[PDB]
Amino acid sequence: GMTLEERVEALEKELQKMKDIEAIKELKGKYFRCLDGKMWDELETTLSPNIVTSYSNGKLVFHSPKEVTDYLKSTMPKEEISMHMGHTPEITIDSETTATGRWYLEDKLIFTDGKYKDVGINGGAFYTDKYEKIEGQWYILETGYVRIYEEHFMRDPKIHITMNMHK
Amino acid sequence: GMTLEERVEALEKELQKMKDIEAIKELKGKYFRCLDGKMWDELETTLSPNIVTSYSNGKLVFHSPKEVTDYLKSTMPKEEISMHMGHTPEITIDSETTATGRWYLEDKLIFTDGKYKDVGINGGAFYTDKYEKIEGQWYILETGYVRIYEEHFMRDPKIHITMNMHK
Amino acid sequence: GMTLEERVEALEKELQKMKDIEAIKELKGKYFRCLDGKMWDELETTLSPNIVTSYSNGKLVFHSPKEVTDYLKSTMPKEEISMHMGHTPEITIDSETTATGRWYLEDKLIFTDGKYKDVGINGGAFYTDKYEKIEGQWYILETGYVRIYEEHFMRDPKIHITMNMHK
Ligand SMILES: [Zn+2]
Repeated sequence: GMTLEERVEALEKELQKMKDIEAIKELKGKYFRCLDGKMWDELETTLSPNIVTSYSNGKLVFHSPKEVTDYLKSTMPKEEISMHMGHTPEITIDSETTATGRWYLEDKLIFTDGKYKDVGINGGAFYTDKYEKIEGQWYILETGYVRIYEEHFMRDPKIHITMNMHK
Repeated sequence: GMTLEERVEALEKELQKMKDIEAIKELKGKYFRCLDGKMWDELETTLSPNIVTSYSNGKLVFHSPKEVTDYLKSTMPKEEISMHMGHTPEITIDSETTATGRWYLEDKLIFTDGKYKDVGINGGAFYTDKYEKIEGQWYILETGYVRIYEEHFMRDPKIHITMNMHK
Repeated sequence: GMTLEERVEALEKELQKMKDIEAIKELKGKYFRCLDGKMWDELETTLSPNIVTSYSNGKLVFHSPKEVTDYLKSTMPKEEISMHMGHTPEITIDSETTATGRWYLEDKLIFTDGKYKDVGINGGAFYTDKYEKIEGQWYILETGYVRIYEEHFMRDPKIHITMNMHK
């Protein structure tokens, strides 16, 4: 049998894992919230300085938080309402400072003014993320996904958007 | 270095926080379930006796669980199917008896009979809640949100609602 | 006071409950992922050997993982895009090896080819599950639900599904 000190040490480490998992869920919650509400400075804080991830089906690859936030902002203008809704996460602590997470995303885009007015886009994806921990704080390091489906369509003009945090 | 007793005491407190967080998520799960299934008496149990929150753009303010439940019920009759779907929470334990939580809501309303038959309403919101703990039980104390968007529209009559817990 | 050894033993048990809850959430995450992505062999691993659950309004009852997976597969062919999206769980550890969970499901079916092309089905449900633990691993034992609503409808042909993991 193990000593008390040994059992406490075990509890310390096991609890740290549970704490790290909550922190990662909280991280990803912030990420979506800041993205869909276009608080770009805040969003930048969720990203590792060592970040490397890609977009436009691998056509574009970015190497810092600045670079990524700048880019997302370009694809998410005022005219575009975004909802990126995360579900049923599967988080795994790979080491004391690294982790992997799967997420299930429903997404929804609605254009209100500008050149793509009334265009609607809906879909789903299985994201897989990598995270890393730096000075006691978790950060997103890599994000990749598999598309479940994507549908593009013209919305009915007779639909009235009665409230909008962006207009 | 800390003593064993001190390290245990730390674990006791740190684990209590993790327990409180789960309890709050469970609370909010019950809240949505009871709201969307119109079990009003059950819903009343999720609310602090000391509750204070507001509605109709701050025009209406309620001061007890009775008062609030009564009100929600008035805005959620049999004729109205509601789905209030919670995502990616960010919970913070502010003290041993208080907490703050952010939630990401997609919402969906469908009217089946009555004066607004075939009306559909969809939206999203970033809720921010305050919770408090009373005799070992968590309760909702304040709820507020920012609307992402709200769309009102007429549904196609050729859609058949084949099942409905309320009719 | 309780002794140190007693306080440690308490922490061991209380933390195990929190660990079990995370495992159950992860389990259900896998279940949805494998179902919607039609990885049937993987899905079979989420199910207790002692599983017993029913379908077609109680008309059909299955007694093993093989039997169930076989069945779901029959109702979920390539032609049918499925999204079963889980929300706001309420998990309760009933014993060291059994548990109960409530889940809030939004669901969405879209048929792309075959005899039901362009048919769309949307709905919601309050699932209630039973889980059991076998050789350190959690498994789904029973699944049942209450339908919130179900809507069937013909989709507009002018909608382009631009991406699809199944085609
Ligand atoms: Zn959702």
